[PDB]
Amino acid sequence: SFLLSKVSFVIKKIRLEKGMTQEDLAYKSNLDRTYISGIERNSRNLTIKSLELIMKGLEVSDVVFFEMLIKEILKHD
Amino acid sequence: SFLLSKVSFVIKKIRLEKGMTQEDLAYKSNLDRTYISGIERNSRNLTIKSLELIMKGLEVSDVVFFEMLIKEILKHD
Repeated sequence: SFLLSKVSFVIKKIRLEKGMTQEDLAYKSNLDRTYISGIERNSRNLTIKSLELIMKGLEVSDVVFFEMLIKEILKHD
Repeated sequence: SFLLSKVSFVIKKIRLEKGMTQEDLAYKSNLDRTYISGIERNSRNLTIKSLELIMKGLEVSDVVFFEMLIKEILKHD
């Protein structure tokens, strides 16, 4: 769905804005690198707990993450 | 965390706003009643796909759901 694609898009977009590799985000989020690469391809099985770990590894607040997601849905769906 | 608890809270609040039982939401969302009850107690392991199923069963937009979650975090965290 658009939602599942854009959860993945927003993760990747923030990661790269911050100059972080997948390897860096894995370390900071406490999730292994293959998990990160998978959820950036398809977010279907990403859990709320893992998403919170990823937001902490990205050093973005949940509010800001969710607001970027909403903007992506409004402007592109 | 506050986020995991408020995901649970917002699901449940919208459910009651729509006048639905857990069994009603289970049938509409394609997730069984023990999964619904469980995620309303603790959203840790709720997935993005299951959250989309639940939003469809609640007949609420993803944008409305995430805006209600942002409002709860801003005002109460």
